[PDB]
Amino acid sequence: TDKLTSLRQYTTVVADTGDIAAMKLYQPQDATTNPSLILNAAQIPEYRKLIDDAVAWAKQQSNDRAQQIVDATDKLAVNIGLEILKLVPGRISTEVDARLSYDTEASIAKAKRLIKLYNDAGISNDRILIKLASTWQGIRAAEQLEKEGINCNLTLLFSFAQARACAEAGVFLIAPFVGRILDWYKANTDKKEYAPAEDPGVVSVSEIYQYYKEHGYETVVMGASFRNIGEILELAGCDRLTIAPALLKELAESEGAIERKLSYTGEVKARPARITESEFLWQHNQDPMAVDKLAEGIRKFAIDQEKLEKMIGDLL
Amino acid sequence: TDKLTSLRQYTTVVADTGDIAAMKLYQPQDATTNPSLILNAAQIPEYRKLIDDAVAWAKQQSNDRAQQIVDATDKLAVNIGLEILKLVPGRISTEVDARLSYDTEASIAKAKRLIKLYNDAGISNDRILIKLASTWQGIRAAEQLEKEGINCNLTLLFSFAQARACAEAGVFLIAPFVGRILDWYKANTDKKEYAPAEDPGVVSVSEIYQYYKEHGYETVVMGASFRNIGEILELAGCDRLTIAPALLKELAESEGAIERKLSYTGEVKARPARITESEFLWQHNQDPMAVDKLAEGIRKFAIDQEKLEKMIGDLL
Repeated sequence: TDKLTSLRQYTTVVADTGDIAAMKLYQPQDATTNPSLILNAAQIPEYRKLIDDAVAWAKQQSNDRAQQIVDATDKLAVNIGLEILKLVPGRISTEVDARLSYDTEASIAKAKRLIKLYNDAGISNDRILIKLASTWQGIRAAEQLEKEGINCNLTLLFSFAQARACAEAGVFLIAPFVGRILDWYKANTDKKEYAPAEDPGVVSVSEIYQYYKEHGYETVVMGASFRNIGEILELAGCDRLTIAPALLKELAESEGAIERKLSYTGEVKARPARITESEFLWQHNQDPMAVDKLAEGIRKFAIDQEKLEKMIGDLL
Repeated sequence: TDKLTSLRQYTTVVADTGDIAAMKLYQPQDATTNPSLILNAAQIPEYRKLIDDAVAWAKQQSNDRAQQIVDATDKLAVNIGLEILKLVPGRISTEVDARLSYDTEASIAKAKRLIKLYNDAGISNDRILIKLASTWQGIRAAEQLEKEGINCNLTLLFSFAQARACAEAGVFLIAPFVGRILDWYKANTDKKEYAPAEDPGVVSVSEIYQYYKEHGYETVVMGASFRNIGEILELAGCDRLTIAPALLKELAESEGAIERKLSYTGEVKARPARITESEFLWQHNQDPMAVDKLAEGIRKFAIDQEKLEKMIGDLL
């Protein structure tokens, strides 16, 4: 059989894209999107209808251009999620404005607003995951949202400190990046080539997976951002893995069953005391890679958010 | 006349070292130290007496090895400051344990402890500046300390967001780095050579100076960390400049008066509303250089702190 089919025995497959064409081809359980993918998806000709519906809907909600651009931008993200939900049995991950990453209150409000839009379309909370950056503020926002029945996807996770704080906050799911960690080491280290087993991103996720299962945490671990299938195969057994269409294609075209790599067969151990903000900040900043990548990821998603608003703006 | 003498007409000269030999040679008004300089100073043979006195004093304060190492390490930093105060009419800057940079409460306690040691030696607060890293937590700590009569030196300042938050907290002085900003651009940009006027560090300090004088802020602006005399001359007119002995030597050996570069001749403008933590975090992290350098500077000072404790440990 093919690799994709083989991987499904050990890991739940998730598609990382806003393009419905991939949902039909690989039939993933869930789908994830982010600001960059939403911007690209808005370029797809067949999605024109979704944009027009968003704009039209926005103009019917208020007569304030400022509010219309925000309403139109949020509605478009939701409209794309709605199309995807028609093709997947699981959940859709929609990300909140990255410009609010360091504002707990604003992030909670934005998250509830997105949930509201999905509910207005008849979609219940169990089919959605609100995506927030894993800053201390985002984690505190997520802890509150989960208590109110809103499940979260904590993304842009790079340091172990972030992984621990997320588990202690009881978030529904974390999406530690693998590929971006590799990118940092390739650009800031002499070693430009890594064997799958020594790939820094793979090592990071493996260690997080162990820590989570070892302590009985229920938070779903979902590896994200891949540079090659080698990273994916090395993480076979991870709860879930969200993969770009290009890599999904490679997996489905390669023959040969694979073996489970990530497993925890021991007994659950007692959980330590909760990490405080000071300890979190100290530990996170001890990681040069994590420091650079978290801030960078937030900057890029913010820029793409702005580019989308610009685009929507020229349509009002 | 020489450059050093000429610079003194426009800028207060400060020596950046823990070596008293330089105080006698250049007769600076103030002196600044940091964890790395304290560690190096501890290697100076004539300073042996200072180390023994610290250890002896520590053992007389308690019989707990853990507390003795901390007491010995803080006392040594204070003893070195005491020797310097005998040679300078101004102030001495002593830095708090960098491991507490993200802990407001712990930083306030450590600062008061150092002040206590200076007071026990008969030195009043007006001869001291407690040095803290410019993280949001350090700034909040400084705001509190200033209200209690303890003047602070906010170091490791890289972003404009940090400069603004410091001014709004009413700190006694800020020490924006110049050389480390240059280092970052040399290592992360194709351009490896900069003319004094285009040196990123110089541009940064100049902009901060303008913003401060333009709004009537009383916080002293002291440029620190230099890579060449060109950076120093380009900042002539800055309130103060703390310079390493090697560069002080170069200035005193070069002939030719210099011209004032930094000046604000307009009228004071109204101050804006205070920046919040969320806005501070957003703006600081928009600066790739600031993100890297702040965390890095804290990591290095923490390591040197540990190396000093190790050294003191083998003497108990």
